[PDB]
This record gives sequence, structure tokens and C-alpha cells, in this order.
Amino acid sequence: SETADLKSLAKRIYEAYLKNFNMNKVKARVILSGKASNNPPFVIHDMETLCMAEKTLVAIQNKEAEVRIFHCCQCTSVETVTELTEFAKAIPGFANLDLNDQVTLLKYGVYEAIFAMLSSVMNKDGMLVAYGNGFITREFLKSLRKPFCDIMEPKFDFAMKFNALELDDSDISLFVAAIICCGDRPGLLNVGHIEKMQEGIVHVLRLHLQSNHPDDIFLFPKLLQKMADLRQLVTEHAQLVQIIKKTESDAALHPLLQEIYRDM
Amino acid sequence: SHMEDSETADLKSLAKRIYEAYLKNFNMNKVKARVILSGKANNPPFVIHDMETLCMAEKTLVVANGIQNKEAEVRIFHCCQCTSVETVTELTEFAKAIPGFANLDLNDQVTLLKYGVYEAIFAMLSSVMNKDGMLVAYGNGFITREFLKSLRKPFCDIMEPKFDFAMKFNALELDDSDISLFVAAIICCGDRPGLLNVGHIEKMQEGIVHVLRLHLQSNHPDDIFLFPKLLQKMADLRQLVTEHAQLVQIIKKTESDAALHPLLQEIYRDM
Ligand SMILES: Cc1ccc(OC(=O)N(CC(=O)O)Cc2cccc(OCc3nc(-c4ccc(Cl)cc4)oc3C)c2)cc1
Ligand SMILES: Cc1ccc(OC(=O)N(CC(=O)O)Cc2cccc(OCc3nc(-c4ccc(Cl)cc4)oc3C)c2)cc1
Repeated sequence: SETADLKSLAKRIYEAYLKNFNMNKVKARVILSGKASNNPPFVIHDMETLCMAEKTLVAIQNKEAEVRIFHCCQCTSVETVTELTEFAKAIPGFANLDLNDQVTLLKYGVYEAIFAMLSSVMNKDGMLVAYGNGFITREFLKSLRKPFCDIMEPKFDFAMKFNALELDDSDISLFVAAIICCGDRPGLLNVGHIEKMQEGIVHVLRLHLQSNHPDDIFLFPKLLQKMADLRQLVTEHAQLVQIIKKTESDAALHPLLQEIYRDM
Repeated sequence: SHMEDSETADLKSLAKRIYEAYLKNFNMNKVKARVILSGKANNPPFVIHDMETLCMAEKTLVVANGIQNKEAEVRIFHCCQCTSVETVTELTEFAKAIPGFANLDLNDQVTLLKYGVYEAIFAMLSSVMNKDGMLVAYGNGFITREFLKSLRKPFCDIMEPKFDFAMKFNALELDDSDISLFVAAIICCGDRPGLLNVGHIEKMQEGIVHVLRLHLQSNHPDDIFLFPKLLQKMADLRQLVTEHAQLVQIIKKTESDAALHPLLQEIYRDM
């Protein structure tokens, strides 16, 4: 056989994902379903609960509510960018790429990966925040003033469709690997090397989905559509963040994130 | 002499709480407005100075698809009502945060805001005005004084008196900590008609005016006559609002396609 070398590569990527991401789907669903070791998450559903959560659950406070949330979200994405970087290094072959291509892959890959994985902590009612110890409601976010109320809703729309696919962490680990090792990105020096790397990852992904989800043999095609959906979601997100930058006085953007967004 | 006693600590505490309520409840304040107006903000506000720039700004800064085919004068009137309705909501929340206000009879709270909101609106509107124009659309737009004057009657006559007031008001060089107190004093006014317990409001007023006087002396120790100058401004604001109500009534009775927001009609009712 020649399928053992791929089933091996699958486990290895899955192990790198388990090692590198504090939050994952199994952990999130244990919390969301109420099967946690201790207490249910603190629900942030209004201005009073937000203030409570700010003092109690996370380590600025002077600003408008919308800006304070915005800053909190940037703290989370900066954390996830770091985790993704480490995960990428642990993907067999990624470290052998041209140094600049490695940077370009992560620059253009991270937000697609972020929103794919964020789905794991989202349900129709809201999402986990503060290391799984908080839950901010979807309707609270929608009750904020424009343009802040428009930011997360499209992510909820994506997540609900993404979550309908009922992927587990073994599936998501490979999907995220496929997102990062993508030959389509602009400014790539060695596209050939990346295309071949991608070919390997997408092959293990298809095979893994076929073994793990025999009840839907067309899950792989469905995931490829979600991949296209993610690019558009990220394009839109970049636009929205730039509107906040061009119209909002007290809303600052973390310098690492400024750099990621730069020259998209 | 002597260390500060608990009485002045209490007055200082009240001034601080009111100032805090003001920063919390008004997105646009004087410091922020002056940063934009002095060009130290970065995206320059869109300048509205003619019919073409008005059309462009309606496409980018507002989304009223119901006003698209109306006369420019009327479209602007509609946009101004959107802003005023927003400020009336902000003022209500600000008022509920003024210590003592929540303890007033409930009907008196609504009466104070009814007769107090437009004086407060035009006082605060001075913060977003200079001699050439005013910030609109949350600081993202700037409509020129000249353009407003170029509109047909009665529409050209509405904003100009406000610009005239603002120029005089702004020459006082008040900051937000002064203005928050001024607005608190406008709202908590015993001389409004139809109050159920005037005595209660007079006691509240007296307290706020005292804090205002002392804050002004501490914040502007160079200008001891600032407090009486502000009392004069309070009278000028009352007259400005009477004039505005009248001008709006002219539009109401004479204009074919100029409608009034239902909340605004209620405010203007029996003034
Ligand atoms: C209002 C608003 C503004 C911007 C938003 O989006 C972002 O800035 N980013 C970030 C980026 O673009 O890089 C996208 C993003 C990435 C990863 C996670 C994320 O959401 C995490 C989150 N965390 C909180 C939160 C945490 C603690 C408290 Cl006390 C309250 C809320 O709320 C939310 C939605 C958002 C979201 C909401
Ligand atoms: C022509 C005209 C008619 C009536 C006006 O006055 C009012 O309707 N009101 C309201 C009331 O009496 O309740 C007074 C008022 C209160 C608060 C703010 C305010 O002006 C804000 C403003 N906003 C615009 C504007 C915004 C976006 C675009 Cl695209 C174009 C213009 O222009 C202006 C002067 C006016 C002003 C101009």
C-alpha cells in the first residue's frame, strides 16, 4: 500500500494542531453543551455584563463599549496568529519553503484560518470568549452602534453553515493546513514548491474525510466551497476594519495586525 | 489657610460625575470636534458646499432611499431631524445620569427634557461649528455656512442664527467640563411650564448652578465674569429656541413636502 504514509501525515498534522491551539472543537463543544468540569460560561448580553466580564475575566476601560470589544478581539486574534505560526512550522515541509513565501503564506492565510477555527466556538446564540470562560451573545453584538454591529454577523452566518458539516478537530487540522499552504497567494516566489506541498495536504484531507465521514462522501467538495467562502469573508473583513480606521477616532489597530492587513 | 473641607469635595465630586456622564453619553464632544476642525485627526471630513457634493455625501454618509427625489432643502431638513432625534436620546440618557434627576417626579423628568432639549442641542452644536461650517455625520462630513445660506427661503434662515450664537459662545473658550455643567443647568430648570413639583427642581437647579459657578472660577480663574456671561447665554439660547420653533412652524404651515419626525412634533407641541 501507499496510503499509510498519508494516514501518518494526517495524524502528525492533527498532533501539531492539538499541541498548538489552546481552544479546539472538542473543548468548545464540552463547554457549550454544559459538560464542563466546573461552571457554565459567564454570559455577556448587555453593557452591565460586559463591564463585569472586563473586570473579572480578562486583564482601555475608559473608551466606548464598541472600542473596548474591538480591542479585546484584537488581543484574541494576535494570540491565534502566534498559534497558527507555530502550527505552520510543524507542518511537514513548510519550514523548507523560501523564507519570504513562508511569511506570505501566513500573511494571507491567518484570517482564513482564524474564521474557520472561530466557528468551533460559535453557536446560533453567540460565542465563547475569554479562554472559554465567557459567552458573548450574537444579539448583543448586533445591538451595538454601526459599523461595529456589522462586523461579527457575517462570521456567524459563515459559522452556522460551516458547523452544519460537523467536522471534528482531526478534519479541521487538515483544512487549516490546506488554507495555509495555498499556491494562489500574491507575491509568491516559488509557487511550484507550494503547489506540490498543497497537493499532498489536499490528498490526505480528501482521504481522511472519506474515512472519517463515510455518511457523506461529498464532504470534501463541500469543504472546497467553504474555502472560497472564507476568502470572500476575509476580503469583506479587511474592508470593514479599514472603515473603522477611516471613520472611528478612538479605535486603534494593533501593529502586528496593521502589518497583516497592509497591501492585501 | 485651611485644607479643602468635605463640602467642596462634594461639589467637586458632583462636577466630575456630571462631566463623566457627558463623556459617556455624547460620542461627539468639543475636544474631538476641535481635533477634526484643526486638521489634527486620519481621513479629512467630506466637504458639502454645493449641490453636487450634497448628492455625493447623501450617497456615502447617509441610508435614506425615501428622500432621493425630494428638493435639496427638504432632504437636508430630513437629515438634520435624524441628528436632532439622536441628540435628544443622548440628552435623556445624560439627564438620567445627573445625580438627583432620577429622583424627580417621572412626569417632571419628561417635561424638563421637553423644554430643555433644544437649548442643550444648540449650546452643544457650537462645539462642532466654526466660522466656515459645521461637522455632520459623526465628524465624517462638513457642511459649509455659505452653502446653507445659499438655499431658498425659508431654509437659508434656519442655521445662520445658530452660527451667530456659536461664534459668540465659542469666544468664551469653554471646555467639555464647563459645557457638561452648563447643559445640566439647562435641563434642570425650575422655570419650565407645567412642573408638578417646582420646589424639588429649584433645589436641584440651585445645587447645579452652585457647582457650575465654582467649577468656572477654578477652571477659568482669569475670567471672574464668566459665570454671569453664561447666564446671559442661557437667555440668548431661550430666544434662539423660540425663533427656531417659529421657523419650523413656518415650514410646517407653508411647505408642501416638508414633514416632521413624530417625536419632534411632540417636543414642539405647545411650546
Ligand atoms: C465590535 C467588534 C469589532 C471588531 C471585531 O472583529 C475583530 O476585531 N477581529 C479581530 C481582528 O480583525 O484581528 C475579528 C476577530 C477575530 C478573532 C476573534 C474575534 O472575536 C473574539 C471576541 N472576543 C470578545 C470579547 C472578549 C472579552 C470581553 Cl470582556 C468581551 C468581548 O468578543 C468577541 C467577538 C474577532 C469584532 C467585534
Ligand atoms: C435646511 C435646514 C432645515 C432645518 C434645519 O434644522 C433642523 O432641522 N434642525 C432639526 C430639528 O429642529 O429638530 C435643527 C438642527 C439640530 C441639530 C443639528 C442640525 O444640523 C445638523 C446638520 N446635518 C446636516 C447634513 C447631514 C448630512 C448630509 Cl448628506 C447633509 C446635511 O446638515 C446640518 C445643518 C440641525 C437645518 C437646515
